[PDB]
Amino acid sequence: VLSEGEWQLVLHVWAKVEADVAGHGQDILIRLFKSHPETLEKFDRFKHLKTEAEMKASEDLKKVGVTALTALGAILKKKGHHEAELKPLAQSHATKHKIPIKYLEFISEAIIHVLHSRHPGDFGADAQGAMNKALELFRKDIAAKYKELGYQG
Ligand code: HEM
Repeated sequence: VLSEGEWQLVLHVWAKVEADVAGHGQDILIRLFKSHPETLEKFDRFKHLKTEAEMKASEDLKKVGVTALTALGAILKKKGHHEAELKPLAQSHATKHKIPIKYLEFISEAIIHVLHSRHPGDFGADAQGAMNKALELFRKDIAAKYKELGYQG
């Protein structure tokens, strides 16, 4: 789907993320909740976290962010060959915790924002475009897996 060069840009910036997955995850979740406050309602264990510092101090929130970025990293490393990784992720999102595709767009925006804020020299326009294509592919294929399970996303 993406060119080999586009995948290399995605995986180059992802290696920078892996220097501090927890901190990237916290900043991504905080940015998501600030930009799109409806998304915080999907996390009932976080409703008492009122400030950014409270969110950064919550080991629970940090672990949730690492779980999500670890799954995304493994998917991105498959360079589009990711059916076996998306099926269980679609199930985790489409049953009891219905996560709309729009919310995956919102977190994709937060991912782009945080990667650029932390790694501008490794995440210029071509790298941003490549990451956007990779996340668009992720969301398109998740949406198809949602539908197979009976969830229209
Ligand atoms: C890059 C995007 C995302 C990835 C890769 C991701 C990944 C994951 C993974 C791996 C799990 C663990 C499932 C399990 O262990 O069975 C999970 C659970 C969950 N995700 Fe996501 N997630 C993403 C985005 C979101 C968003 C945007 C929301 C809500 C706005 C969300 C809400 C949840 C909830 C509610 C759960 C289960 C309960 C919990 O962890 O508190 N996820 N996600």
